[PDB]
Amino acid sequence: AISKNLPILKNHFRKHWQERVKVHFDQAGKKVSRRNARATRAAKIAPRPLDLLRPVVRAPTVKYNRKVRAGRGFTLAEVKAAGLTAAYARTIGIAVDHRRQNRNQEIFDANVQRLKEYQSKIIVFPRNGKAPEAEQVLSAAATFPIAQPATDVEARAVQDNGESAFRTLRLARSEKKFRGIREKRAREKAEAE
Amino acid sequence: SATYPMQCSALRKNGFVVIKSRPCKIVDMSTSKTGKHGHAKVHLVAIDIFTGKKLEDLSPSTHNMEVPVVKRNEYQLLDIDDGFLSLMNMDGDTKDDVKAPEGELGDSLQTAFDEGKDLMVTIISAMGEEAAISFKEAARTD
Amino acid sequence: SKITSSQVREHVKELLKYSNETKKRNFLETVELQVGLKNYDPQRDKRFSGSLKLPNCPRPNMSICIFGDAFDVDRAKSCGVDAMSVDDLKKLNKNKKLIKKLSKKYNAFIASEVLIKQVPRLLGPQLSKAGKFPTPVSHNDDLYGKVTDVRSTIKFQLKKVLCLAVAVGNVEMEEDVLVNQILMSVNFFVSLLKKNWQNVGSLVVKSSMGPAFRLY
Amino acid sequence: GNRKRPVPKGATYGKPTNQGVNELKYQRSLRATAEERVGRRAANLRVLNSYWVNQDSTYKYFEVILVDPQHKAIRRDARYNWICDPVHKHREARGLTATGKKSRGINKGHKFNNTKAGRRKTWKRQNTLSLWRYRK
Amino acid sequence: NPVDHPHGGGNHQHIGKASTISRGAVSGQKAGLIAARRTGLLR
Amino acid sequence: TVKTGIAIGLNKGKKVTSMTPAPKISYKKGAASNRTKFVRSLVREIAGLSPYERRLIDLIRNSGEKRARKVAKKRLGSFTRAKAKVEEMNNIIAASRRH
Amino acid sequence: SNVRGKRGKLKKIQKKYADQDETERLLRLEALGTLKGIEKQQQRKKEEIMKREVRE
RNA sequence: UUGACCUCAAAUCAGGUAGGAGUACCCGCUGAACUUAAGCAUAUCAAUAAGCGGAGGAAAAGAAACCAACCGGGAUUGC
RNA sequence: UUGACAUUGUGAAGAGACAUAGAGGGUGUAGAAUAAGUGGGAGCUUCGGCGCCAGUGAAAUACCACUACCUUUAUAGUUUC
RNA sequence: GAAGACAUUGUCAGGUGGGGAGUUUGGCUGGGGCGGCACAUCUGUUAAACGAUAACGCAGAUGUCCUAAGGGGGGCUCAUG
Ligand SMILES: [Mg+2]
Ligand SMILES: [Mg+2]
Repeated sequence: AISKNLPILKNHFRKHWQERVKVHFDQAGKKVSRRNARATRAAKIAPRPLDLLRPVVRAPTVKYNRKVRAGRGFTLAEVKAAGLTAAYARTIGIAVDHRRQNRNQEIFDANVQRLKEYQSKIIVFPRNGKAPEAEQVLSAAATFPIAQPATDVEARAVQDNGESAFRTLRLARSEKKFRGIREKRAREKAEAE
Repeated sequence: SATYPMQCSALRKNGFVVIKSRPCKIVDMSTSKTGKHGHAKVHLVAIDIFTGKKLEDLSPSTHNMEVPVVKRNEYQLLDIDDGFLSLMNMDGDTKDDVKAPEGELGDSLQTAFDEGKDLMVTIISAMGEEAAISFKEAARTD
Repeated sequence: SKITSSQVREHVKELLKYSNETKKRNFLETVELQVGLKNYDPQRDKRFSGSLKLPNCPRPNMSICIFGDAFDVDRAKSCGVDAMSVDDLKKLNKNKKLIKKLSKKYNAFIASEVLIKQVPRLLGPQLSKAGKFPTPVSHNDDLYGKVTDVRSTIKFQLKKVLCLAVAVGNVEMEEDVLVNQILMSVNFFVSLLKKNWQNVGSLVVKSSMGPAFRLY
Repeated sequence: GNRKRPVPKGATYGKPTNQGVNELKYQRSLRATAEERVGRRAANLRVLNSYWVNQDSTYKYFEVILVDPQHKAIRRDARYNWICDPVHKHREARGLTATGKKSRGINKGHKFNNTKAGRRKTWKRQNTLSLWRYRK
Repeated sequence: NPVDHPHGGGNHQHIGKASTISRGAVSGQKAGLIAARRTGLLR
Repeated sequence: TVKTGIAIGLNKGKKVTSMTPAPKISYKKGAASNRTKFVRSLVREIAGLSPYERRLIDLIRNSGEKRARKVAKKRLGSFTRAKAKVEEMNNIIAASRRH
Repeated sequence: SNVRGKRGKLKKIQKKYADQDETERLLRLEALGTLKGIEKQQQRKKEEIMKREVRE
């Protein structure tokens, strides 16, 4: 069992694991059928660009809030500011998310601008007549790329005023740590007659 | 501790054991082989010191049985009132917590105290309960 | 402790206010603690008995007799305490009326280690019936020191009645001393008592010729 | 009440962790077994829902709503003709009614990680060994 | 044989334990004198 | 409630200009309407009291709100529901005393 | 009838000894031997008094 | 007396529907032990095998009584 | 097998236990007397009387409180049998 | 007709329960069993004059005791004849 100087292994193979073994032999064939499905879908929706327009949106956690990415759909407030109803936007190819909110003006303005450029770039056909054929592109995401915002300029002047940025962090942590005991002492000082 | 373990074969006659959480004193020990190949079993017959009941247990010989600590202590009577003896220790300590005996020992002790002998009382402690077992008279130091 | 020191301080304050100023008495008034214990049986439960020595004496002048040998009587001449010898006890010759008179004469008795054996044989069991039994003293110890000790003794013994009483001290002592002595006596009582602070029926502080005051 | 384990004379023939007979509980609800018996009684109908009406010490009383998928008023009326699709045969037997999904544990959230897409489906998904062509 | 009855077995034909059986005994144990208040031949 | 600009502390986080979006109607689900208030008052008049509510009425009358809240916490699930139930029963006592 | 463990006995008499007469009652308690126990308990009370009398 | 209503029946009444098979995959119920622990009882094997009920070309799940604690994300499923 | 809760509704009596409001009560003999016990107490006094020394009695007597055990009334009482 | 809000039934809780289930039932060892402990230790010897060194080798011992029977200092000298 235990033997020479080796690391302790944890290999979870004490069930009937050979009954559930999935070997992906069909990677290449599955990729080929996936491309076939994309091509037949594009031929079925032959003018339309195979994917909806997605908003730019800020990634959730503190690990990833430095980055911006694509969302599910646009806010109703965003599409009302763009100047078209949610039902009409869904019919002309704009993803609408009824359950996200706008708390950030920069993200709101970016999504409104993105909707303005989409409405400038598309051609909407009449529902009855001529259908003036227009040589589809296949990726609204590639025609409207998601761009990371420029946060600063690359050269500035040094503005130093003596706080060292370590004392500031330490004092902020200390006042958060000793917040509630200070209002407890303040409350008992106030109710001390 | 109040009680300490022991082995059944280490036990012998006129020794104290714990049987069914009672302090007991052995009167009989008998060992018989279980099977020809097997170890012998010890059959123990003992008497409770306080109540006088007969309790028996059989066990493997290698098994460990619980054994109490029994202390016998010597005192002089002061008074017998309301069924509670009052005793007097060497160095002058006094206890009244002992209840008087209820049997023929208690009757003989009551008559002896009524007719006025100086009575020497032996009381035993085992597992937190206290009783008086015997009384004599002081032949000297009257 | 259910009883609090500030409540003890308060109750001691009106107690000494009544005893000293409003109705002064010519005899010196002893402060009494009268206790009653609850959910307890004298017949089945263990009969607790214990004693503590207070730092400042409750009764300085209470009568004490020293049964003693030659050395004990010679020391008792220096102590100034009443004594009868073994020859005197033999004189008495186990006569019930005179020994009852002695038992009602002296509240406390101090006896030597040698003679404490035959104190029951010369005197009989009526001392144990009264509850005044002689306390042992040795040649090494100081008799007057143990007289001060016995005069400062506080004893709790169960007996048969479920209510006890002791004398904490005098009215004339200082307030902090009275508070400390009553607190240590209540603590000693609950230390002797099993299942402490819940088998306490009632605690009453009183002064001699004074009304009762109830501490829980 | 409980479900007594149907073993002769209480003998389970195993380890002492499986010797329980009396205090064992059925994993489905009395409402579920009620509507399942009603569906077996009327197999030509489809069970929609059920509700409690009454109880006593011995019985619990339910009323079961059923819809006839052959009647023309349900063949038409597009609000209800989804019940005529053959994937809805014996929803109460597959646990697809309201109390069936309640007993299967089908709910969103961190409290339902074992049972969210199907307990056995998730168990197979996280007990599968996945090997690719170019081994990672 | 002891597989067949509580009284079975042994190198002599004998009962072993007492033959008076409690009323609270279970099936397979009630073999003998069930809940006997007294036994023996009275005179 | 503005952020401070630094990574730790009381109001840590980046300062961005806020928007204060329009309130969702689902945030007012538990709000009481006039029509349901009228219905609840009428059915309370019609049905009266349950036995545990009657013995709670006796507990506010006799043994006080502390014992009433203890019994209502045993009877209902939580202390919050017990406090609300004792409060509304005290309202029923006041209204019946006015009656 | 207000001491502990008496109503448990009183249930059984209502259960199984409701229809009974005193001849049968005396016969059954004599055949079960409880009457000797009652006699010896009262006898033990008698020597409890008697030993005090002999002491006096 | 007559005509309703409610509830419960009967018809070889008019028209329909269910059962059984298959069961690799799917949705549930029920449910072990061998084995491992160098013994063994919790544990493990395993929420598995066997048993039972019920579907489809997929099924199931699915448009938050969600995740989060951030400058917040946004049905389900799968990698 | 025993207990609790539910099934479980409708009525009358009789006991018991607590809460807190208050009342009265205690006779072997001896001893001036009716000694429930404890603990303090040598002075308290309202009478200048009662205790204390002293009598008897296991237990002693004024003047104080406490604790049991009894009986005893009542509550928009709480309850159990 | 009888019985009656008691039985019964449901869920918990205590007792009883080889009727039944599952499992266990040390090691060393001049075979195993009984006996013993050579199973954790200590002194002398075997032990062959560094150290190490076996046997169910020999002669014994341990599971405690002590607020001094620990620490420091001073004075004195013991068994025996
Ligand atoms: Mg069932
Ligand atoms: Mg036999």
